[PDB]
Amino acid sequence: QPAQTIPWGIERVKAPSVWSITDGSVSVIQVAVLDTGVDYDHPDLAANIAWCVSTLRGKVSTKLRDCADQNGHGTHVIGTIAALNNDIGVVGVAPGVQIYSVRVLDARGSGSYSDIAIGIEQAILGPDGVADKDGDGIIAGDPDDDAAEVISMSLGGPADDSYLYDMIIQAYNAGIVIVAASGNEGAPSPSYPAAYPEVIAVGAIDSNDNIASFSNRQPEVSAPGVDILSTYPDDSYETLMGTAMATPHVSGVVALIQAAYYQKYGKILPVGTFDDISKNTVRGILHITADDLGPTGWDADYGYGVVRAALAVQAALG
Ligand SMILES: [Ca+2]
Ligand SMILES: [Ca+2]
Ligand SMILES: [Ca+2]
Ligand SMILES: [Ca+2]
Ligand SMILES: [Ca+2]
Ligand SMILES: [Ca+2]
Ligand SMILES: [Ca+2]
Repeated sequence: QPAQTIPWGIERVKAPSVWSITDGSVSVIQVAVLDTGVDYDHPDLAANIAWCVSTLRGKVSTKLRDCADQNGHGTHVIGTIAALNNDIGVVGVAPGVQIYSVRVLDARGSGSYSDIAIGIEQAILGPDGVADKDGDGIIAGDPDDDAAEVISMSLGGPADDSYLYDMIIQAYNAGIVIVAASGNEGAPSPSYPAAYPEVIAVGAIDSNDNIASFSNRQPEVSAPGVDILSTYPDDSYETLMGTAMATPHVSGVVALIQAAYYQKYGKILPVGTFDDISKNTVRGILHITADDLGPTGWDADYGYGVVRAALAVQAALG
């Protein structure tokens, strides 16, 4: 295996200086990544893989072969969130965060809407299949449950499916932060599910801090999405580009906020809303600590700006 390198995007979102506070290894926190599957035994991933599930064709299955990445995309996205900080490969934004790999996309990267809807439900129910096992009314941020705190969706399309949208509303109202790619058509507004008001739409910058021209406009925040090196099957590494690559940077920063807030207070922040500019919710903190590029304030290119984990966490803890 090759010696560890830090991909430029990990440095760009200011993640490494947070790790001494937390690398996301606060046991209550998990990130669900709804994608093509994962290379579950990849040496730079395996120890962070808490659950590997499939919802393809209606069936929930944890058979390894059912849950394994047959495309490469999911393994790449997951390594950007949580590739381990060790002597090999790469390193994620939250290199100690627990991952749920929820395969909702086939070998080609296509998914049906009820498969993705079911994926969202699985992220809430978690490996034990029960939402609120101890009946205390708390799901996200409850160490007695195994619900994810972040659902990351590096996928999207022009289609708005109400069944999937209902699942999103359920997760959001459970206190789960939802993050998704704005899309790759240079379009005037984000694909769904990014375009849902409950969801953080993520646009893609390059290494010069320019918005990538394929990045769909009107995102909520933006993140590294060009020349992104991460993990790839089989026990390998590969470089990809797209708002799918920017998304996991934002999910990692969210995992760091919630892990650091929990470590200090014994609880997590509310998700918040698009318009939030206070330090009282996850999204408010993302918006006000982002590097504001382009026109001052929120803009159609960068949204609120480039996410910055070191400032986000400082805002969350102060
Ligand atoms: Ca949890
Ligand atoms: Ca492997
Ligand atoms: Ca590594
Ligand atoms: Ca559960
Ligand atoms: Ca509970
Ligand atoms: Ca509890
Ligand atoms: Ca701006």
